[PDB]
Amino acid sequence: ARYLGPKLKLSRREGTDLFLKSGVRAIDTKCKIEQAPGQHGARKPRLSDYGVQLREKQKVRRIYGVLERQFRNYYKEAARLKGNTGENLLALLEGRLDNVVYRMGFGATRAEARQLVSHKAIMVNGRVVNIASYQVSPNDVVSIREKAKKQSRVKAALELAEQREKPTWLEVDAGKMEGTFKRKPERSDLSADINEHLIVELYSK
Amino acid sequence: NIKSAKKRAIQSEKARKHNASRRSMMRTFIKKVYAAIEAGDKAAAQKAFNEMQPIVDRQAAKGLIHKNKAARHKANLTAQINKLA
Amino acid sequence: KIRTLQGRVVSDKMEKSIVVAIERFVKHPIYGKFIKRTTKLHVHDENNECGIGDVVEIRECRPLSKTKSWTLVRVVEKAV
Amino acid sequence: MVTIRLARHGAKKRPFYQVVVADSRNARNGRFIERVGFFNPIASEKEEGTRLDLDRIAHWVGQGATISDRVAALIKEVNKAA
RNA sequence: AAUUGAAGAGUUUGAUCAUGGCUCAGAUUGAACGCUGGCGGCAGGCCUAACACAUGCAAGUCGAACGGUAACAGGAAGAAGCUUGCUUCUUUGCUGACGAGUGGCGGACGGGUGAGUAAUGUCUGGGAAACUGCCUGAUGGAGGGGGAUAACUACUGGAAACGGUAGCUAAUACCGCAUAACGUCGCAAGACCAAAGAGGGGGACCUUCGGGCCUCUUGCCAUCGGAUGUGCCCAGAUGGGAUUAGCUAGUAGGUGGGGUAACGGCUCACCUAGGCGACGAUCCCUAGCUGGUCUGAGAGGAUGACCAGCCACACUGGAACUGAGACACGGUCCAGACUCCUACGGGAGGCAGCAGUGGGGAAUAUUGCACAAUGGGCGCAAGCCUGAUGCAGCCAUGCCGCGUGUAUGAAGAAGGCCUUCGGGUUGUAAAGUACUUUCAGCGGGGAGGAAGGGAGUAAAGUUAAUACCUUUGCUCAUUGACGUUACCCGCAGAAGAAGCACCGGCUAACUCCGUGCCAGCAGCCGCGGUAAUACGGAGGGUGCAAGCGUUAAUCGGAAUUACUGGGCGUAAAGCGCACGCAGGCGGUUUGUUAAGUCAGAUGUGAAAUCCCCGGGCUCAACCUGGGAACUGCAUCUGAUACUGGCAA
Repeated sequence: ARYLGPKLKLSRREGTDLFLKSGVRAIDTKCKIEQAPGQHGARKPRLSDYGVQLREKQKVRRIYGVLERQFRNYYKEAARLKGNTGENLLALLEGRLDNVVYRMGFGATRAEARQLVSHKAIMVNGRVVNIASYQVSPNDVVSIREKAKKQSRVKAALELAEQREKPTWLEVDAGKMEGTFKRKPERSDLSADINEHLIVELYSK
Repeated sequence: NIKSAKKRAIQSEKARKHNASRRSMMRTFIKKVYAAIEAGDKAAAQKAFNEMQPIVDRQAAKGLIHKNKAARHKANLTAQINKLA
Repeated sequence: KIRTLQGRVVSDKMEKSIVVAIERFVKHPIYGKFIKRTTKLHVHDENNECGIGDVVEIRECRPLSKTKSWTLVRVVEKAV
Repeated sequence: MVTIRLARHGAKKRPFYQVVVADSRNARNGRFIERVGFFNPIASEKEEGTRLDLDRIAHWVGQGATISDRVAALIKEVNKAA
């Protein structure tokens, strides 16, 4: 029900940093990125069309830490909502509670944020939410409880929040350790390199 | 079978007997009427019709003939006597 | 008013009764073609005025025999 | 007899009762003539918990309908407004 | 706001293009099987043998209808050990109550199953010739008598089941008599038709001093309405077969008699000789139908498990009786097959209610708890009953959610596998280090489903009455099966928690070793006869994940039945050619109609489900509010271009 394995291996099959070990240090430096996703990893794949579509879906799931039935349900919900299904799908992945806890700098990675969410260290709107996939509405206040406030992790995580780009659709404020999800993220406000038409076309075959 | 169905069995037998007797007397009076119409007798059949009328209305009221049937009888028989008289 | 139908006499020979074919003109559910379609009805008439090949209007009433729940109102167009 | 009565429709350990007008010898969640309101015994402490069409209820009691003890309790709860 | 909706590929050939079949990639399931398996929420769970059933429950209730006392607990009276003050025993239905019985109501609901039924069914829309317990409104009546019969007692038959005979008693049981309509018959005149009391309380009066009498509540009867439910009719629609073309004598219609609640060949007598049928009758095979479900871009195709509406069935075949309602699942009668008891004379039974067995099968669950809620029956109510229902148990059967940690960590450790022996890879993976405690485990706290019901008051209404009863407030104890509940807090420690398939192409993911046309694999193409990316193992990777594969089944892809949306010179496909009936289509102008067509309105298209916008469960699944939708049918109002009818 979640991955639990070598993370930088997943980041190495995709060829791109999936932010799976954000943590203390800088850019990887001990990954052997691009070089060998397994034993025959030095081989160029010469990847197919199914391979590029598949590999795009796997990039997105392995970023946000979602498995397939849950992702597939996000595609069905993004499909039925009015508008653009790629952009709706990223809006559904960005409203996840573990993601919003990661974006605010409360967790160093999304797995650490998922353990903060999971171990009842996070309230939304003054109610404790235990669930990684809670869908944070706009104009909500998500914060850390009094237990697990001033624990080392979150402090260190806010320390590495300043190294990243400070997302526009949040009120990050780390003094009180509370945040406000203000609006839904625009497609132009996130990541610029994921090709969601490939995963629309992957599920539409 | 072991219940209050035994009581409904015995009551329905008792009421079967009662209703069979009253139903049989009613039918014999109506046979008096259109068995007097079998011969060309006007006032004999009118006497029999006056003899059957209270019992057919009465068995309609008691609940075993369901009064429309009551009406039919007297209606049909009235027709017979003014087919005759 | 009353709901009535129009049709033509298809046969005649029965003892104070008649039988009338009705032409409903209904679209096919799959193919979208308007197709003629009949409905033969045993229709009552007192004193059997309408003969074969007529056109007659017809209303629904109580049952008068087996099938027969229909009775005429107006004989039109008898022309031989 | 026609009865204005409740009919259990929510999930397990979470009932939502819909008050209907049924011929009384039908099943509980079976055939009804018309539904006329609802009653959620939880709902949350928000706004309603219960709405209930008093005009149609007065129509059916005018016709001869009977009312169960809960529906009588709900009409005694929502009296005219509160 | 409520349709944002459509993918291909492999294989005919030396190669090609086309045709064309086969096959694969998706979604789904009441699933089964194999390997594996942590938790929870919500659902689902005999698809086969409508096979046979042990055992326990599944329908009772009312003494405020009645005679009554079998118990239980009191009361009165008597007698006794007598502690002259408490026990023991006895007569009394005197009382709260109540076994058995009569009687009223319910056992036609609820619950099960899908055998039969291809149209006496179902769906949609009309209709007329109807009945309707309980419930409600209105108008009125509710007077006066009689004979019985259970129970009971006494005999008595029978192994039992079950009876018989003779007496006794009651009623809201039964029967007359009176009374009689805006009721039935009748054109009228007229004729005729019913009933039942019980309970609470009481000032005065009368008491045969039991109670009359007054009042209230409730019940009875008659008629007309209403609501609900049911019966009947019509039209359209709802499988396959023409290698099934004729079927039908109560058959088709009429008249009259009978019958039903009601029309009707429903039935009978007579008369006519019809009726149905290629727009598919009749026969045969199959089948419960629908809202819906699955698939689909859609049109369609398949299906109709759960949930809900309708029908049918209740061991098998038939029949009626009682009743408002049945031709009756836990009723009666007969017959039959099976099983059982027997004293051999005869008797008894019916899980397709809920659990459960045996069998059958690839396959499907506990002989649980409670009536606390919702509903039902009975009752004035209290309450009693409820295997409906609420819940719990078992099962990864499905859907949904969460977990198996998190960060750091290069000596790129050891070991495995490969190696062009340089190294590469497993791999930040592990170990180390630093944190976190979800869920499981342990200990505390603790909502909500609980509204009612009971006991006292106070006021109002009624009344002769400050009683009784009804209604409304107030107060007082209370009412939870689930349930060591949901949820909250604290404890200890990463501590209890990852498999399954695949890796030649389709199709994401590669090498080594073993085997050598073998062993074996395979959905199709096809691999294997010595260096096999296809077999078996290992390392590595890929996909899914408490699941994963295989199998079965459906739709898709399949434009390979083509209505949307195909073809026919040579690929399959133009009758050998004509004439022509039914059928289909029909030049051109004007007028009328308005059937098709179009527009609007109204009634209906059950609720749930799908869709949209919201709301509640920490979220989700789930539940839910409002709308849209249900593409239809009927009626009314219009328009008249096109099609049809009619006239020229």
